[PDB]
Amino acid sequence: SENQVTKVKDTNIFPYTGVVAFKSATGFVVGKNTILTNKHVSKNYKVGDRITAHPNSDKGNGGIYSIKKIINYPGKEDVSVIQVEERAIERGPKGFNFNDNVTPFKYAAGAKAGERIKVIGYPHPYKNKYVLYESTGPVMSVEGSSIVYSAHTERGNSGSPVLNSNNELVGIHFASDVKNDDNRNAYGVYFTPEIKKFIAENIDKG
Ligand code: NA
Repeated sequence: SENQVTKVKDTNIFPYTGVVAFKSATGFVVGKNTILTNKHVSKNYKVGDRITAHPNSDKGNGGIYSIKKIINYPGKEDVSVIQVEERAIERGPKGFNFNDNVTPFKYAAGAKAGERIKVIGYPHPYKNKYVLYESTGPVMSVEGSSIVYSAHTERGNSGSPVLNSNNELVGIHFASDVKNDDNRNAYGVYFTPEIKKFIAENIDKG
């Protein structure tokens, strides 16, 4: 089957440099000192909790950062903006500045049923290891703030970016059908104008 799930060997190149890890799920960078995740992920975390930038399976990462603010979208969609303190609590390879160690994504022009997407995140938490995966499959439908795709995802993928074939952002993963078969739908939030505005409003001003 051409819908594949594979481990990402090196996480220090684009697009993996846009992805972050919480203790047990995923997020991704949207702007200066600012990450996007799901509300069902951010509910587990508080001010002072830590996130790790694109950790690899061999103790390497882009630094460890402290949460400074959590802003939950007041609408129904499963979207949460998290701001971090700019200076790392564990230096990244490109220095202490969060923004020097990570890369935000460009929004795609849109998405259509049938196109290939890629969900990038940490599907399963491990004792003292982070294992980044990429999972591919087709878009099934796009309607309003919903994007549905048939790519394998697990619990830890909550908050993962959903990218098109050219690494442009089409959605944020939040849920999946629990069925055992391969013809299983996964669900993301599609970036409608009011969700894009909410995110833009809540990027750290500096
Ligand atoms: Na979590």
